[PDB]
Amino acid sequence: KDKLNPPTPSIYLENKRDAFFPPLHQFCTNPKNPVTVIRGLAGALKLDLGLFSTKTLVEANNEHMVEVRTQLLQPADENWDPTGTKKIWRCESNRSHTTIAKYAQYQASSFQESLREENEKGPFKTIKFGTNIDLSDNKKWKLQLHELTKLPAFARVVSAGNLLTHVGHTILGMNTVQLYMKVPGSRTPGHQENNNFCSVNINIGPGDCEWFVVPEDYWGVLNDFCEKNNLNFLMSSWWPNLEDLYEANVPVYRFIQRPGDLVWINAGTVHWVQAVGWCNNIAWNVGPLTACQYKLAVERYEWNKLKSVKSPVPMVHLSWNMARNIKVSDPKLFEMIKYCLLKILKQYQTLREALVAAGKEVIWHGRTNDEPAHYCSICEVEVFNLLFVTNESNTQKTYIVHCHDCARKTSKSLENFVVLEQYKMEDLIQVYDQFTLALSLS
Ligand SMILES: O=C(O)CCC(=O)C(=O)O
Ligand SMILES: [Fe+2]
Ligand SMILES: [Zn+2]
Repeated sequence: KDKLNPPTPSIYLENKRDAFFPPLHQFCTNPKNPVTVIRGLAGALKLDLGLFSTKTLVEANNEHMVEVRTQLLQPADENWDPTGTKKIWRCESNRSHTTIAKYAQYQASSFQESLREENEKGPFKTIKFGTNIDLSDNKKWKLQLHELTKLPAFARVVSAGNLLTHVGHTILGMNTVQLYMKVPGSRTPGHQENNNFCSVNINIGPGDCEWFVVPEDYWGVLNDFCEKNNLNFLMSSWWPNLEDLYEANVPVYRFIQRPGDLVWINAGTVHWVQAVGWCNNIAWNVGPLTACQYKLAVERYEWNKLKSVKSPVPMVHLSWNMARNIKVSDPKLFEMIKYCLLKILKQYQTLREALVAAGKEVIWHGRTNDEPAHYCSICEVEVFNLLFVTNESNTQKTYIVHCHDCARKTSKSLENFVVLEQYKMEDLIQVYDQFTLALSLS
C-alpha cells in the first residue's frame, strides 16, 4: 500500500511567532505523529548555526574527543553484505577515537577529493563518521549551549517540562548535547532512543541528511527481524532492508533534513539516518510530561532488565523526583507514576522486613544532596535506597554498590556485606501519600 510510504508530518516555520505557537508543541508530542520535521527552525529563530561549523569547533576545542565509526559507503537506501551479493541487515561499523582537529581534516579533504573526482554490488569504499562528540562542558562550549536556549521551551536541553531535567543529574548525551561530524554515507543504524525518550536533532549543514522512521508500535516486528537474523535489536548495528519491511506491512516514513531543520523523534519511534552531503548535526533527548512518554520509558526500563542492558535513565530515582517535585495534573500520567511508586515501596518493604527478620542490620547512611542514582556494580540494574556494600568497601568508604541479588550470589547469608539505607521508610511513605492529582482545567 501507499499507506506503507506515508507523508512526513511537517511544520513549515517562517518566524519566532510560529516557533512559539503552542499548537507546535502539541503536534510534536501527539503520539499519532511518530516524527515531526520542523522546517526552517533555525532561520525562524535566527539561530547561529555557524557556532557549530567544523571551523568554529576546531577553533574552540581542537583536541576534543570524537568517536569514529568506520563504515562502508553503501548505495542509496540499501545495505549489502561485503561481497556485494545480497542485501542484509547487519552493518559493518568498526570503532576508534580521534579528535575534532583530526576529523575536521578528513571531513575537509573528503570534500576536496570528491570535487577532484567530479572533475574526472560494490566493492565499497570505506568512510569515517564522527559520532557522540560530548558537548556537556559549559566552560568549553558556552556560546554553543547558550544559542540553544533560544529554542522554544519544549525542545530545550533543560526545561521544567522535561523529565530529563527532573532526573536531577547528568545523563551524557540525553540531557547534554551530542555533536556528529559527517561525510556522505555516514550512517546511524537502526535504534530507539535510550529508554524510549524523544530526541531532538538539528542539521548544521551545509549538506543534507536522509531519515528513515518506523512508528513505535511496529518495533516488535523489527525486533523479530533482528532475532531471525542473529542480531541483537538493542546492541547490534543494523540497517533495515526496506523490501523486507514493505513485505511485512511496516510503514516507513522517509524524508530529507536540510540545514536548519529540526527533527523531533517521538517516544519509542524507531529510526536510522544517513548523511547525503557533508554536514554536522546536534542532538539530545527530551522527556515530555505525558502518559505516553512515561509508559514507554518504563516499558523499555523493564525490557532492558530482561535483555541485561543498562538503562541510562534511572526510572526509580526519576519517579520519586516526580512525586517530590512535580504537580501532575493528567489523571493517566498520575495513575502510572502512582502505580510505579507503590510497587517500589512494597518491594522495598518486603526486602527490608526480610533482612530485619533474618537479623541483618540496616545501617542509616542517608544521602548527599543531588547525589545521582545508583546502579549495581556487577549487573548494572538500578539500585534504590537499600545499597549492598562489602564490609571492606564500607570500611574504605568507597561504598561500591551491589543489588541484593548480586550480593546474595557472592555471599549466601550476606555475611560479606553491610546494608545501607539512604531514605527512611516514613519519609518515602509521606512522599507517596502526599503525591495526589492536581487540578488543571487544561
Ligand atoms: O544525526 C545522527 O546520525 C543521529 C540521529 C539520531 O539518532 C537522533 O537524533 O536521535
Ligand atoms: Fe536517535
Ligand atoms: Zn546486581
